[PDB]
Amino acid sequence: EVETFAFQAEIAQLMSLIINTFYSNKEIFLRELISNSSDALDRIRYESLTDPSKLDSGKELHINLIPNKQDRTLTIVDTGIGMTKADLINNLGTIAKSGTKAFMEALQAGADISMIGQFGVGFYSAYLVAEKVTVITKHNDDEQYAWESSAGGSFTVRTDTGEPMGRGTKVILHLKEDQTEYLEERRIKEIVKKHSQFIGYPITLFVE
Ligand SMILES: Nc1ncnc2c1nc(Sc1cc3c(cc1I)OCO3)n2C[C@@H]1CCCN(Cc2cccc(S(=O)(=O)F)c2)C1
Ligand SMILES: [K+]
Ligand code: NA
Repeated sequence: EVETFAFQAEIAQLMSLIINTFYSNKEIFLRELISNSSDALDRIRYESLTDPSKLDSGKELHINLIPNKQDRTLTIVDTGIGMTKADLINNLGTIAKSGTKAFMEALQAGADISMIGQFGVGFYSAYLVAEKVTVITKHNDDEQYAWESSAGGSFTVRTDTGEPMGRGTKVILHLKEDQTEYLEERRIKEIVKKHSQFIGYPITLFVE
């Protein structure tokens, strides 16, 4: 059973801006998603200090980058804290409205799209390179869900029947036809070295 939701108008506007603005420095999407993974790994690690059973769903704290040229997908996998259904349907859009407003204001004031992460909404930079984004996520307090959006003002949420993850988040980028450079080992290595060299978790770039 698939549920379809409308984005808040401000988030739909942000997604249209990211899709429509001419901006060549698209590679920053990967820094933003890796940063989000690192933050989610920090969260589960710190929570585990007070409740060690929170790692019963998996002790390993890592980030995997998985290109697939057959499917034309780049997947950013982490074993961080994950997201609840309530996050996916309500909490994320509610909290992000203020960051989105501040970001779009900053852009009019001359700021650059690369500053998007300072406003808490760097996830949406995925749409610089992806025509569709699928997020598979598992939080200790909830079931495994699949969120998906091709923009256009709506997203879907369903329970995920795929391979159980234990805990964490997979961001699956269905790349635009002209953005397949982000499936190349040499290109991903270059971007991780440039923007993500000090992330405090192992980043494994899978190869094909
Ligand atoms: N790998 C990851 N693992 C776990 N959780 C993650 C995450 N990746 C993201 S980002 C993501 C993923 C989405 C999505 C929207 C967004 I955004 O829809 C579909 O998938 N999250 C959510 C973040 C976590 C940090 C808090 N944050 C909300 C917030 C709190 C306080 C202030 C502000 S704010 O005032 O600064 F706007 C924002 C949402
Ligand atoms: K992939
Ligand atoms: Na900060």
